[PDB]
Amino acid sequence: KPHRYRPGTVALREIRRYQKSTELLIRKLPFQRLVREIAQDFKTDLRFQSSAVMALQEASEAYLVGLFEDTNLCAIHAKRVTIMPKDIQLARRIRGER
Amino acid sequence: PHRYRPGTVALREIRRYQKSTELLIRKLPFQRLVREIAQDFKTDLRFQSSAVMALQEASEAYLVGLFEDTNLCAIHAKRVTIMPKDIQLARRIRGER
Amino acid sequence: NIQGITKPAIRRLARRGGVKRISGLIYEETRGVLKVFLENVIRDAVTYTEHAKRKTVTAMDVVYALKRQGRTLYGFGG
Amino acid sequence: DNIQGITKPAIRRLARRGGVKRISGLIYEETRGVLKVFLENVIRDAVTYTEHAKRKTVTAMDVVYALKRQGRTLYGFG
Amino acid sequence: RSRKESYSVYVYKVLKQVHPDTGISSKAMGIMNSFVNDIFERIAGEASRLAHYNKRSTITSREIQTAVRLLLPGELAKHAVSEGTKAVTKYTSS
Amino acid sequence: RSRKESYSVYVYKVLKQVHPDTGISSKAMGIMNSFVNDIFERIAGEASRLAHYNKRSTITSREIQTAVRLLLPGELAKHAVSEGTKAVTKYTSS
Amino acid sequence: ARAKAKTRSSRAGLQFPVGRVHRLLRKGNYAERVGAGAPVYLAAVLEYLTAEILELAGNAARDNKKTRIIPRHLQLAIRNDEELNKLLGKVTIAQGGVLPNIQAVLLPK
Amino acid sequence: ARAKAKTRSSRAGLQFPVGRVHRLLRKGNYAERVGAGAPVYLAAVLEYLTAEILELAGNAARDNKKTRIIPRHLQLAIRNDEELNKLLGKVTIAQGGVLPNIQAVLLPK
DNA sequence: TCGGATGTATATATCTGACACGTGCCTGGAGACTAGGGAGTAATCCCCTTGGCGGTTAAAACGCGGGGGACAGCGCGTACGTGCGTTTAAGCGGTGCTAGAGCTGTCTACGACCAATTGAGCGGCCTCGGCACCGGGATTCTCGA
DNA sequence: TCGAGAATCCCGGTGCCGAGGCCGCTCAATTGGTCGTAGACAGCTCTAGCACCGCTTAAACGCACGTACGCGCTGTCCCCCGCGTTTTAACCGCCAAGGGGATTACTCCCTAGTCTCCAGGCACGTGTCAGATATATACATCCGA
Repeated sequence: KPHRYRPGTVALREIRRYQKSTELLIRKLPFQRLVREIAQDFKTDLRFQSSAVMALQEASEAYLVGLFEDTNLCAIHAKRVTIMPKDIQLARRIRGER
Repeated sequence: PHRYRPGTVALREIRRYQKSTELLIRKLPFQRLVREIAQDFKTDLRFQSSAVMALQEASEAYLVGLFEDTNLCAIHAKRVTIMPKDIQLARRIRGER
Repeated sequence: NIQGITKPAIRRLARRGGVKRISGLIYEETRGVLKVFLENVIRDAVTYTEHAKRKTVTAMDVVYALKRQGRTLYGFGG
Repeated sequence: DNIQGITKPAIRRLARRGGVKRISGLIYEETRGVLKVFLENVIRDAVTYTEHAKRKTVTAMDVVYALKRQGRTLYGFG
Repeated sequence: RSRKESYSVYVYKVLKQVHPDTGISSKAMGIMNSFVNDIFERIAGEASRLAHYNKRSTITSREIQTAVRLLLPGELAKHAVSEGTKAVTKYTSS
Repeated sequence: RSRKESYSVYVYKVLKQVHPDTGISSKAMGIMNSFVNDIFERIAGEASRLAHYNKRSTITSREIQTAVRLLLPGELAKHAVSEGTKAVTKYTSS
Repeated sequence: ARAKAKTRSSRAGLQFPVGRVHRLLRKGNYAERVGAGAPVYLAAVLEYLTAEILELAGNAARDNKKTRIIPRHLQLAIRNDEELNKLLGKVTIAQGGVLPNIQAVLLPK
Repeated sequence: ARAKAKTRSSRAGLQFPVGRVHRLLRKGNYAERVGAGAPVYLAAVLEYLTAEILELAGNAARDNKKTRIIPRHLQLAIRNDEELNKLLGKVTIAQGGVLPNIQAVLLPK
């Protein structure tokens, strides 16, 4: 009979793995394409330095990680362990972004 | 006896107090509290009359906003009563703790 | 003197905030939070008063102290 | 259609660093919209700085100034 | 006895153009004064930072325009830019 | 070719005093440069506003001390004030 | 012979003062030198914002059968607009109050 | 006969530069004139804060068997304190990561 | 569904004090002139950004099975809302004293500015050891009978 | 409470590229005088902040009852997690072209600083009308039979 872990074990293993490293977690080329697509709506034929895209990606990852940290607190307050769109909405409303 | 049901007078008071603009705390106790807190930083201090008014206005506005956030947390928990844990969650998300 | 902030006053503030039912342990927490906020503002106000070499605290000092913490107040000079 | 380059595994890695144990299936579409709004806000200010400087290239300093203007100071790029 | 200055005259003159039959109280006048001073400080500080960034030593209408574009949201920015451009053009024309 | 300036030498001198056998990398050195610039700008702005409030035209050590007290929390402010006072006394002794 | 004086506001077609703005810019430690069109631009922008706020406040005051304007009217005008509430989102107006708002779940069945 | 030169930092007993800080204050449009002791005071404060942060970062670096200091060590030193964490609360550090933290409700029974 | 009870909106009359407006005056803004450097434009150089091509392979996408977590429902009990009778202290008015804020006039030390002079800090080279990677074995945590 | 399996930890060796030190040199910081104003100190005038006493009444306090809301326990089902297989595109290395960022001269128009002169805006005093306040309806909303 094959070996299987119970649900939740590998999730905690990944939490421990990623809370210890410091590397980026999104793909460079798709992120660059997205930045260049967004930039077209304000000016045409723009150029980007190499370090500008790195700075943008760093800021974006930090922002999303903080947002998820607050969403988890909302979900636990509701007596749950699964996060939800309403949790994200409540966190943003209290932070004042909406 | 003409008892109103629980919750009617509370809504009436909400409607009454969201329409006026006056202060809701007593001025002499607030002044005494301000002086007592101030005496720890320096002795023999005097206050202008408008300084205490500014302090009271800021305090009331801050408390009203905090209660507004607490209500949303309590509703999110599928309740209608507010508890200290709601205030704690609101302050933690706002970043004051 | 913190006990001079009464349960009816806290109830009025909560009604203006828009709440319907209040638990019995809210009042002590509210008093503590108010005390912390007042200490934080008054410390900076007294620092401004001391720098100008005065014995009186003024509305200008209170307004500056509020502005330093992202709580700008209109209606008292500036 | 470049917002689809941000994939479900990457969103899951970000959540795992945030400390989330279970995720529902409707989170990803919401996260994409949040990111789009944030990026639009920062990039518009960066382009405004570039246009005032009369350049055709966005630099790292423009991004740093744009982030600082929004209360999001960043270290290590200039 | 030293004398103070405010924007009360100009606020009243503006109000009499949009509502010729309305008055104002002292508290409202003070609030409007605070509003004007705060917006002035915001715009001036942003223009100063721009001049420092670009290694210039003069504050000009280009700096004011960029500061307005950075600070005001949406249609307010467009209308403010139009008003400023028209005023400068009229001033130069005379 | 223009040449630029930074605080790397002074940061290195400080490091060799508290840890005589530890090095540092370039990314960390850049982070330290950003830290020093940020704190400098904060304190200078606070002192400028104080001097403007008191209707003065000079920035002095008293203004710097008050700005430090307003900006730093708790024990950090006390230690910084002591360090600054000792440095000024030693400089004025010679 | 010297020609009759003519204020800068009159030749700019404005109601806010240009000379006072110029003086405040010069004595505010913002730069080493100040150009000639900057006060005109700044005055025009300030006047436009004042006019917008005053129009909204006057409408609010007339809605509830009053002749004068009070801080309650100013607060209502500011909070009911979408861009002004974004511009002044960290500002407290004394003697202003709050907007009427009750959540849907609290109303009686 | 001009006497031998002597730096102001040497007279103050400091490692950070005083003349450069004086020039930066003069050319930053902060005030009309600058006193003589202000650069000395400011340099002393900056040196103190740098020394504190570096001591903590070096302890963090030695804790994990390294000789050099890296952004991860800087982040750990800043976040594990209480006052530096409050002073640098709205700041993002590149290549720093986060503090290990798991909620107790999520742990297995 | 309806009558009884209670709270709230509306109209009329009467007072009162704050707003809107003249009036005198004084200082700050405008008109006219001069001088010097900040910035606008043209020309040149070389760096760094963009585009293409191929190979390897790690990550992404898809399908299946099952277990546990979300959610609706029911029941019990106690905590908070509402109303009434007694007590306490805030608000208002008026007297009275002096501490300290605000302004003015003298005078002197300190910061700005300019001209010689020299050493500290930056850019450009080299070079060796701290760390990154690989492979092998040891120990630990999880899961089912 | 124990065995089997998968994952993580420890350790010895190799190799390379980035931190760390040295050299020339040029520009910014130091030293020595001179000058004019900003700020420090004393003296005086008068605002306003503090302290007290009597009284009227509106708010606070305390108690009793009951109802509705919070919270625990059960059961169902469906959705999200873990794992194996196939597919796709990200990543690295290397070539090639040229757009544009950056620096150097040259010249001129715009802004700072002075001086004279006058009108805009501030302090102050005065009268009346908008709004506050009391009383009497009239009407809308809740609650139990």
